[PDB]
Amino acid sequence: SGALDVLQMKEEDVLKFLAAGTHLGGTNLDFQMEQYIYKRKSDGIYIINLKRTWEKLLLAARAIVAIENPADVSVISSRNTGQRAVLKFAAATGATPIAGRFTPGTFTNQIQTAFREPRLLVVTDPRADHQPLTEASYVNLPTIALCNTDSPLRYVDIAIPCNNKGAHSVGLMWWMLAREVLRMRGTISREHPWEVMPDLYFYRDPEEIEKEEQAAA
Amino acid sequence: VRMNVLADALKSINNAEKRGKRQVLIRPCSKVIVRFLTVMMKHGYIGEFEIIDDHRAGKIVVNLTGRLNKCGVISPRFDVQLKDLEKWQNNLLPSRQFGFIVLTTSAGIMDHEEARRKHTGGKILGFFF
Amino acid sequence: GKCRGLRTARKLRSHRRDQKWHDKQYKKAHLGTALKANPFGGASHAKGIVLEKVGVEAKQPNSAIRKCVRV
Amino acid sequence: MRAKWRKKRMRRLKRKRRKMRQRSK
Amino acid sequence: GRVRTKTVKKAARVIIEKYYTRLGNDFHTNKRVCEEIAIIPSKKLRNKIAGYVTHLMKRIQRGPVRGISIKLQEEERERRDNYVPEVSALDQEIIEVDPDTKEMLKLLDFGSLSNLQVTQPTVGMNFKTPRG
Amino acid sequence: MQNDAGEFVDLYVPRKCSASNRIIGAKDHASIQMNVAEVDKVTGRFNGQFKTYAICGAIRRMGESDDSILRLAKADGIVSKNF
Amino acid sequence: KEWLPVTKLGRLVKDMKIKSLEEIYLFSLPIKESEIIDFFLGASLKDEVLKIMPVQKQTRAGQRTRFKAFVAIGDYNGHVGLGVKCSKEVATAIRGAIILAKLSIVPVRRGYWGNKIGKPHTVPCKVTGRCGSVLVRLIPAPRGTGIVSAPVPKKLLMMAGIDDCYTSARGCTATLGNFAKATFDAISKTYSYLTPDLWKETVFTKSPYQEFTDHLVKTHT
Amino acid sequence: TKKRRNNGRAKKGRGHVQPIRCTNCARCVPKDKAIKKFVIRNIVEAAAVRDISEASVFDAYVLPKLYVKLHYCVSCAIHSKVVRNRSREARKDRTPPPRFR
RNA sequence: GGUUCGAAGACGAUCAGAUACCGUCGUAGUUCCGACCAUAAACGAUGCCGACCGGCGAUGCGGCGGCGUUAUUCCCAUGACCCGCCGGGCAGCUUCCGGGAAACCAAAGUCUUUGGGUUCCGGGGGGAGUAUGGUUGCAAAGCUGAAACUUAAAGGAAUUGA
Ligand SMILES: [Zn+2]
Repeated sequence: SGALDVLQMKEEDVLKFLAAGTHLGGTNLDFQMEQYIYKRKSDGIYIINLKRTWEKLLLAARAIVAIENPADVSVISSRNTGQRAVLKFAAATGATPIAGRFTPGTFTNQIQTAFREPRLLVVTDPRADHQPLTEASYVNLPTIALCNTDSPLRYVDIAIPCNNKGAHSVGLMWWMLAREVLRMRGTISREHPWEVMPDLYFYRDPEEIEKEEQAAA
Repeated sequence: VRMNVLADALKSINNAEKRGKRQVLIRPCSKVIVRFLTVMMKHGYIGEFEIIDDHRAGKIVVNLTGRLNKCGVISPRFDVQLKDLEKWQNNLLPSRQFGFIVLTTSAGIMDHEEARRKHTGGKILGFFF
Repeated sequence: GKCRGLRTARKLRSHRRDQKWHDKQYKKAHLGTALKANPFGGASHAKGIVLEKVGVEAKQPNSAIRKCVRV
Repeated sequence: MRAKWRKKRMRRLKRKRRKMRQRSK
Repeated sequence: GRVRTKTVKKAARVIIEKYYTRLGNDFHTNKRVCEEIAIIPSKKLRNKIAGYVTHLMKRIQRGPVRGISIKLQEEERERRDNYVPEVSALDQEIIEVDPDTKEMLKLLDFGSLSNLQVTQPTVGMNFKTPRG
Repeated sequence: MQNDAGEFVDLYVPRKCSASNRIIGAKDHASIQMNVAEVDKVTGRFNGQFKTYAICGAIRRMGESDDSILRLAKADGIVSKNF
Repeated sequence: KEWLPVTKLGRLVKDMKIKSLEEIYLFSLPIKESEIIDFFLGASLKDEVLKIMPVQKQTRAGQRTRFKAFVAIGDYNGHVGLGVKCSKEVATAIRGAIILAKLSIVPVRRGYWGNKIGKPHTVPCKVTGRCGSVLVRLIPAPRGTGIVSAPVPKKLLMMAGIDDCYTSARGCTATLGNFAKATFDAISKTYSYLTPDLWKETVFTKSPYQEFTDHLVKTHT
Repeated sequence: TKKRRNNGRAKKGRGHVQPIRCTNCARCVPKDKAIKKFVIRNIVEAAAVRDISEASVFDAYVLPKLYVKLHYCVSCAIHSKVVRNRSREARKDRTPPPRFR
């Protein structure tokens, strides 16, 4: 988010991100989300400032790198939209994801065998994962939440304004976050882009999978 | 009715300190309030302030700092003697290590400790710690 | 009181003086009719003449019949 | 027995007292 | 009302999770395997447990089972949970530029270099859907 | 917290947040020392030193934590001033 | 009898890497282990049973007379605690009271009275903690005075170490369930107070999990 | 204690409303205190429309409807068994039951 | 002036026992004029004035600006929309602002860290708003207002057995 003069952007990915749908906001508005508004669009649409989302993403990635151990990173997901996205993000990072079914008793209570302690937590949606927002107050755990203009800001540590309705808008932000964490850690050189069609990383509907299988075979 | 404006100003900055505000805006430009701000500036409980002076009661912007618990008002203003000052500071101030009782004299506005050395009483203004 | 007045000494003094009459514990000890009905009238000890003895029942379950003396 | 009936019985009793005072005076 | 009981459900998942290798779709195969590995007192309870084991095997052959933790499905999940990609997305030379961020990045160390191009402002009318 | 000799008689010192200028209580379970890893300007990798922050429970239960961290980073010189 | 480290900080206690128990209070980490306090402070950690309160919840099968044990814990010059555990049998009630008393321990704040010499003895400033109808106004006292209060908070202040304090009760203080929480909150809100002496900022350091995060993940699972 | 947040009626800052007599009994009920009902219904029940469509002079005669605004008090509404006691969290909901069929 | 309704009262059963539930009647009242008194749950079971302390959708008034519209279609701006902003007035939803024993309140918060101005009123419960004192009234009734005697209780909130 500061003291770098390497990453720089020019023009072209407007035509990709308009088709992706990351600029799309919610219908209503929270009063704490008034500073993240860039512009408006017809019939109840906010335009989320993607290059301020870039700066919040850089601050969150600094938090991810400051959590030096990659094993104790909790990636919490709630809905069926963000399952394959956090699965491929756990493939890129090397951590333990939670794709739904939060169990009260694993972290709060000391009876069950699954008693872990990951420091960093990533919340997909506050209104959906309202229950993992509770243990951030009882236990000293930082929180990187993904929020909309309709979503409020309560018992959160840092928030990133993104669309959490479209599967393209979810998988796009995870697919962009996975490069930033790996380049700020540093394993692979800063040389090449990605060639393969991005249909692998987004969440796919089973009717779409059957339609693509019928079109292929 | 707004008879004691200084009481409402102390209540407003007290609620501002309870919420945790960084700055405060008040309406009058009373010289007693300005001298009380310059008294608190020498102790260093709040930051430096500024005024916007119209051709009326000019507005005051005070940049507050988190170095104050509560500054209550004394209404009505009673006289303070040298012999009774111990009984004032016993129930008015919480502790003996910290605590200030501002009061005006015929010479000028000063704290309670300098008036003990100068041996000259006066009417009480307020208390802050 | 509720009024934080400056020249309001005698008003709150009269209010406290009327509160002294409205108080029950102070008023009962300083009655003339109660002191007239009091057989002592400030006395500690008193003599008397025994004329008869009357038995008095007791109250609920813990019962007895105790003999008082009409003096 | 209600407070209204107690007030009514005391109203009748005070009316009887006023009648006795009117016969006495 | 042939409902498989909790004494069957606590046993059968542990039996499959331990001896997942020595199993089969046939009833007479794992009916004799349960006789070896487990001690079942009665034939009716043995047949109920073996039928529920064959039903769980049919559930495995259809798809993934939420309750049991199969080692093979755990390895299949671990492959797509630790498959590190070669080259991921971001650092191409040409990504988006926003005009209101162009003003705020000029102050600190994100200055206006030669590799920048401001875009046209996006069209928009009104940000409230009618309330009905 | 001195004595007649001059040594600090207290044995531990509590924390104080720099954003809201308020102290941090003892049993404040929402208090987080947020660390930020320092990044080189020409390499873009991990260096070894960190930058610390302070988060108290009052700012979190009020609902201004992501703004307070933003203002602290803006005052330290990471996040730009205008935003 | 042998303790097993459940939490991750328990492995640091078992390996003797954290040396100070006040470093837990500095990072404000939640203590969910009972044997760590008994390991460090074993002989000094004393128990005092204040009062057993029987309560009878009424069911269709008569009533279940369950007990509520109040157990104060701690050395006479140091840390104190307050554990509240209600159970139906006295052995489990006393055991749970001792466990919750070992979990919930608080430090008390000693202060000076005007003149600065020697060790602090009194309450530094006028603080209080109110809940229910109990309000104990903690007022400082000169040296060699005592605790002018009820004998149970006098015993709690003897356990605390503050030998000199004047109190001022208000309201119905007979309610012990609100009285124990009030005298717990009054000594808990002593350090949580802005003072003019505390103007210098507190220096920070690395988290103890971040310091040994490479060793704790490899020494066990 | 005070059971409801309001006083069981829609009187906000007026003081007096128009009294409306009840339908079942002769209780003098206020307007906002009354439980009001509006039920529409055809005059035929099961087969009268079929009998008229079989035997008539006119062809495709339209049927009228019933329009009676019913009023009930607290006792009469429960005696006609319309309203029902709900949970304390459901008492705060001023929403009607859903109109599906 | 008295149509309807309908205290007192009659009749019919009702009931071991009804000038109680219910119906048919039915006097005074029910409506106004010229007057008398001050009584209601005149309840919001909540003293008045001035200020600080979150957000949201909308209704009723006035003013203001503007894509697309209807009416006069035909210039012209207001009636009817929609999108906004402010003030006064009435509400609601959410809420670790704040407090209480809880119901819950942007006030019932700005109380122990107790003092913004500010009139009236209650001191365990009954007797009892009773005697007595005068005042106003044709009458009904309203005002201030005790005492002897008895009483370890009388109460508020919020849960079980049925
Ligand atoms: Zn009715």
